[PDB]
Amino acid sequence: HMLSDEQMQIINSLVEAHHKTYDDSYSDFVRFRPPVRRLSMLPHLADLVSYSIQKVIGFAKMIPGFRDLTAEDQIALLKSSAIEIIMLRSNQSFSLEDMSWSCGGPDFKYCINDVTKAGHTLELLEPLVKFQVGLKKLKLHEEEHVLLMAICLLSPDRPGVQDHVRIEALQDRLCDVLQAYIRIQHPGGRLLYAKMIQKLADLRSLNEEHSKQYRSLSFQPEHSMQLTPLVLEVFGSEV
Amino acid sequence: RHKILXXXQ
Ligand SMILES: C=C1/C(=C\C=C2/CCC[C@]3(C)[C@@H]([C@H](C)CCCC(C)(C)O)CC[C@@H]23)C[C@@H](O)C[C@@H]1O
Repeated sequence: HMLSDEQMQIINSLVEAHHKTYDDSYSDFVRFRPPVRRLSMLPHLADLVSYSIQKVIGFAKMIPGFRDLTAEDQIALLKSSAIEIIMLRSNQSFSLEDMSWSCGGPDFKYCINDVTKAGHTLELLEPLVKFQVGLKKLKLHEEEHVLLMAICLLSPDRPGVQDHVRIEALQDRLCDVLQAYIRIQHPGGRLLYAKMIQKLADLRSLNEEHSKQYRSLSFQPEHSMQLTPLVLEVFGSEV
Repeated sequence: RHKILXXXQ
């Protein structure tokens, strides 16, 4: 029922890592290919996701213990969860009043129809929006928000992971910090921690649905050429 | 391809 110095240091370093890799001004968005409203939004949203993958990579390397892993394990965890971290971190721009992602002006405001113009269907987008609303209604502290992202990235049960025991120990170290934070900051505690873990289960099925739809898009040359090299590396099937 | 993913130094 109290945080040790190193538990607090893990929290401090994770929120600082998030502040350095998430620019609330979204001023870099003007360098993306312009939004346009056959898949007129795919160029802009591909640049958005590709840019966000860079930010996720930057955040990952500031997670205590992550850089101590093998380069292969670092990439295996990043490839398997990048889309989940993006969906998690996107909740900061999601607004329940408009049910949209607002990153500044209306040009960079993304509703669900904009994503239909990137090659995705409601079998993914409607569960994604429902996930965003449920995540928004939990009203997480930013400390709980960044701990959840770190916990999602350090999941040992990802394909291609070799040093499993090392990754699970770091994940448990973060879950213990998160559980203690909730217990101190909130009445009770076990209920909220349970739903945060459930949100990670929701992200697994969202990933599954996105990977299916991405594979269909990436195998059509007219759409695949609108992607970016980093997106093809990260979301692709290569090894 | 993991040519770019080799900026994991
Ligand atoms: C990026 C982030 C933001 C929004 C994320 C969104 C909004 C539009 C549609 C997105 C991008 C979903 C798309 C289904 C992803 C499909 C990409 C692709 C076309 C390659 O299959 C995933 C997350 C959704 C903006 C900001 O919060 C930073 C964050 O980091």
